[PDB]
Amino acid sequence: MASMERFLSVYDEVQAFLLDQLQSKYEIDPNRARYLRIMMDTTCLGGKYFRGMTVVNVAEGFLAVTQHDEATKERILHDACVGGWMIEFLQAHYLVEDDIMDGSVMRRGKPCWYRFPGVTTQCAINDGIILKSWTQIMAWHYFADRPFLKDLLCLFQKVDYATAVGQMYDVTSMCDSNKLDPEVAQPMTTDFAEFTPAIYKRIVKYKTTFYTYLLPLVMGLLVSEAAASVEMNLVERVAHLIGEYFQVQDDVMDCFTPPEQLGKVGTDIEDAKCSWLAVTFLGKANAAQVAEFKANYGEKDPAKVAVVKRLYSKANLQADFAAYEAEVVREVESLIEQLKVKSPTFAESVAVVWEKTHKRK
Amino acid sequence: MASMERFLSVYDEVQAFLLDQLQSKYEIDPNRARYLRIMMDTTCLGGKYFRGMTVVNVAEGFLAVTQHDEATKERILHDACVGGWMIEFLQAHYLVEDDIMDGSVMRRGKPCWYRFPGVTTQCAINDGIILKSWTQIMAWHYFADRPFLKDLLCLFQKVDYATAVGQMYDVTSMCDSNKLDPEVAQPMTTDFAEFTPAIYKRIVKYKTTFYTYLLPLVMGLLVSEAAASVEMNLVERVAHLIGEYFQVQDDVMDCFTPPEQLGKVGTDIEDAKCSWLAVTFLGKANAAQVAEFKANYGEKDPAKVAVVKRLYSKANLQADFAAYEAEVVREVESLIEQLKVKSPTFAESVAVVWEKTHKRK
Ligand SMILES: NC(=S)Nc1ccccc1OC(F)(F)F
Ligand SMILES: NC(=S)Nc1ccccc1OC(F)(F)F
Ligand SMILES: NC(=S)Nc1ccccc1OC(F)(F)F
Ligand SMILES: NC(=S)Nc1ccccc1OC(F)(F)F
Ligand SMILES: NC(=S)Nc1ccccc1OC(F)(F)F
Ligand SMILES: NC(=S)Nc1ccccc1OC(F)(F)F
Ligand SMILES: NC(=S)Nc1ccccc1OC(F)(F)F
Ligand SMILES: NC(=S)Nc1ccccc1OC(F)(F)F
Ligand SMILES: [Zn+2]
Ligand SMILES: [Zn+2]
Ligand SMILES: [Zn+2]
Ligand SMILES: [Zn+2]
Repeated sequence: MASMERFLSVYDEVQAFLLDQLQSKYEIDPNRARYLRIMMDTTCLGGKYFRGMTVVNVAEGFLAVTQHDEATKERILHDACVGGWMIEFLQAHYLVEDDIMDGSVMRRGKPCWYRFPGVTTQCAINDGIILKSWTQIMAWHYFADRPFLKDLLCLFQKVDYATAVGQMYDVTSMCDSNKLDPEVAQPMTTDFAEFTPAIYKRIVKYKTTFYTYLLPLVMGLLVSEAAASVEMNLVERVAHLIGEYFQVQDDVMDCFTPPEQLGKVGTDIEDAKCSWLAVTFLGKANAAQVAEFKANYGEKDPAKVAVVKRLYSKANLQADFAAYEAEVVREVESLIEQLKVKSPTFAESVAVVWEKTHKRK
Repeated sequence: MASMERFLSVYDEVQAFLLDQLQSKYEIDPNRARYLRIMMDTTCLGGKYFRGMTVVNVAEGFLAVTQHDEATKERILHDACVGGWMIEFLQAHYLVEDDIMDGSVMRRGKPCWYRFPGVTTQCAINDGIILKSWTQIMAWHYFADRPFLKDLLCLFQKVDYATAVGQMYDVTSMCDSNKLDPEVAQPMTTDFAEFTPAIYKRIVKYKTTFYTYLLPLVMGLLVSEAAASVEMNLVERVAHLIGEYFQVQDDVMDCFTPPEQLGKVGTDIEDAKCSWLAVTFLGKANAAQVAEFKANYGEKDPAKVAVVKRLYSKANLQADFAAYEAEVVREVESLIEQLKVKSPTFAESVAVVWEKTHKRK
């Protein structure tokens, strides 16, 4: 059976399970079940399932080299699909809550869930809560007797917490750290002293890399009982390296990808985000370019936004980007080779994870 | 050592642990640590610690009848305090997110966290995420080697999910179920056909009883290794019975307790909540009183709010309340006696849980 159709079919199974349980144990009525079903589909479906399918792909790799009965192959593939959905639903939690926190308008070319007329923020906050709760319900039901339960839940819990800490890092990235104070309304930085490569790296590491790269790779190892085929420090290194690059691509697309292709009107500049473009620009600008950036960044005015985009284009950030890509392509290749000492298989899955990232469009 | 000072001291220990871990593993800087520390204190402290101290009290009860070395008594008490804080922090998650969802202004006589000038909704949503993440971090660190880990995490996970489903039940309680639809803005009910005792009971069961009563009692059993001293069906029955009464008291206080004592301006009537007062009033009203209730409920206008309060006072809901209290006092007494078959100890803890609830003021 092709991997994606297995994955998709497990979505239907897991949804049915979730909703039936709500009826049989949580007293739900049919109308609220339908609401939840619609919420699930709208928030979990329609992406490319990069994350959840990496779990399947890692598991498929091990299956090709490991002796098992047919029933055990099917069990492993089903557990990888369930695991993959846990990650998709965790992403869906974060996208719903982030869209509300950021006042986002669209995502993937449709309104953000909270903007739907019969949702509202009041419901959407809780719907996003539910989405993460469902990841646990899936795990306890499908993995109850599994040896990897404990490790998987502990891993998931750390990845979730890493992500939440990343979200803080991101939303506070245009404030001066020394002025953070619940009691005082926060001003935008005026010096941009914290727009550095190291501070950027921290935001991105936590905000995305753990759930987008570390968790899919490690969950595939866990459902395969293969965590001893890897050096885990290497897996975390490669995950953070690739996930950084992922984010750099997202930052460049926010500023330069047409909204129709983006699924989104990009507002990083108006929002004063600590983006790769801003940090790279500040790393090479002269005094007068810096001052022009400071007078124009983090403002809603479209003319000031256009001034910042013009400054980036004049600064030929394309060449800094090509140079960053080359260094990544090189470091990722190094790490793949180190991964081959213990598992050619696993290294190949990481290679596929890299090709897909590098060519994403 | 007195129970409350142990409990409070464990708060300091757990905070220190959390923040130190953020520094040592999650790359946090001192300013954001201070923000998190302030958030923790502001959102977790200053209530009466009813929930978390019930865990301690249940454990103390068992300690008085069970042979242990001194070190084991201390371990059990420390685990009960850690468990109790898990519940307090889970409550803190829900109060932060509920205050944002409901547009609340005050809680406990201070501004809701999201209203603090240097918080904002953007941060507060994520801060509430973090508060629930911390409950898991505590559990995995403090309970890693404990026999009750699995059971405790699974219990906590179900209680959290029950609560989230309760939140939905609550925020959708003034809508007609058949019209729920993400695509369509939701109108207030005009028939009030779903303001029944059974529908009320469902809201309250899920929204509060699981985390406020079931989880403290059962967590005290788990940290004590005493879950075989009880019939669990009885514990869940008593928990839901007492938790209902709790909520009825909260509903009456929202309408009739002075804001200075309430910590809050009560808005259940303007919000068209399915409150005990509304359901009880509708259960005894004549046709013309019903029509007057319908023309006045769920409106911001203070004169219409005053019309609804006048209607409740004319209807002598005090007498329906006294009659409800008597039936509860009777049912709770029945269940306490059933609990004594297996554990006088545990029954006494439930008695204390009841006295405290009944006399809360
Ligand atoms: N025994 C059950 S099935 N109790 C229960 C019932 C309905 C929903 C959730 C539940 O969780 C809890 F047991 F942890 F309390
Ligand atoms: N405690 C955990 S979860 N450590 C961990 C971290 C990062 C990757 C893998 C890890 O262990 C696993 F193999 F059990 F998942
Ligand atoms: N206009 C610029 S400075 N664009 C740019 C910057 C960094 C990476 C790629 C870029 O080219 C792209 F926008 F066409 F993709
Ligand atoms: N929607 C996208 S671009 N998702 C994605 C994320 C990270 C790597 C690759 C990705 O594309 C892929 F799914 F097509 F592979
Ligand atoms: N080995 C570790 S300590 N990894 C890690 C690092 C910093 C924060 C969270 C972490 O969680 C994860 F291991 F699951 F990936
Ligand atoms: N699966 C769970 S958690 N069942 C459960 C439900 C309600 C109360 C107690 C329960 O068992 C416990 F004793 F392990 F916690
Ligand atoms: N005015 C009313 S009908 N009050 C009321 C209703 C139900 C329970 C108690 C009540 O007395 C209290 F408000 F003073 F507490
Ligand atoms: N703040 C209050 S009234 N908490 C509470 C909740 C449920 C039962 C009793 C309570 O009072 C107590 F803490 F004082 F006991
Ligand atoms: Zn965001
Ligand atoms: Zn972006
Ligand atoms: Zn609410
Ligand atoms: Zn209330």
